[PDB]
Amino acid sequence: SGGIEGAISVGSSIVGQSPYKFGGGRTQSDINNRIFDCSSFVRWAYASAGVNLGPVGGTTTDTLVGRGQAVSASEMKRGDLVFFDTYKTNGHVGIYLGNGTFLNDNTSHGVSVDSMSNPYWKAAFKGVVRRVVQ
Amino acid sequence: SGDLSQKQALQLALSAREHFWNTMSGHNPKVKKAVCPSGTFEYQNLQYVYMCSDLGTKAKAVNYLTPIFTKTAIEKGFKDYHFTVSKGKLAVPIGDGDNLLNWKKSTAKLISKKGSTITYEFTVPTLDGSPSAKRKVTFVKENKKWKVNQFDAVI
Repeated sequence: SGGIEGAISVGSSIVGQSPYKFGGGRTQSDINNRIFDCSSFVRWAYASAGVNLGPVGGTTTDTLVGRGQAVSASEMKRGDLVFFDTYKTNGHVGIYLGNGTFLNDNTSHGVSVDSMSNPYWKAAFKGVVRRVVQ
Repeated sequence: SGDLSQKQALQLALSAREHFWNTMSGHNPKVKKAVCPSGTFEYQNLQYVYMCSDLGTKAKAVNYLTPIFTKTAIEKGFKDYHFTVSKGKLAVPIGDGDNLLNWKKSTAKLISKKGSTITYEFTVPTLDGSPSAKRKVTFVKENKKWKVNQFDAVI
């Protein structure tokens, strides 16, 4: 229930049950209701598994790109944070699951699993990856 | 007049989307040469940034949103997204979002007409090809205009 597998387990447990809360996931009420934005979702899943990615109120995509250790796309592993260019550079984040998929929270269907080779996400990905558990 | 067509409903929805995004972002991009105060503060265990000058006060934000959102929607939107006034300046918590819903290519199906309200269900295709999203939007006649009754109905 800890580390990479604990974060992925906890995060995956609300797939389909967690609509995106725009800019949210940091109040006690949002956390109670398990609704998040892309970065507060990642922070919550890892914090639930005992991994500190930053304070609740201050953690965003901007701060998560500074956490952990930079690794190359070619060496990316299950549990790494993958970043994507949406409306801005590194505007979206998810947790790589291995085998070409990633767990994330986005507005279309909330917490979900998407494919790295989905044409949209493939184009959005510029190789920015952060390893947060060694 | 007493009606709102599919075509008109989508145009209003797109305006609501732009106003919601710009207000959460702190700036209307079409106001040029606005100044944006830098610096952050903590309040209610959240990290805040300041609105840019074009939305720099609550009054400026209310006037920006009045054409497209009802009075109740504006008040509840400030509360729901934890806007605050600090040192006379409007401020919004930090956070993230995305624009995967391709609202401009959506279709609108009428669901309800009750009193002075009309509800449409939009089927919104996505930028990443995930299943098209269902989104209900309720429009209320206020001050002779059809206005969206939820600040966050169109994201």
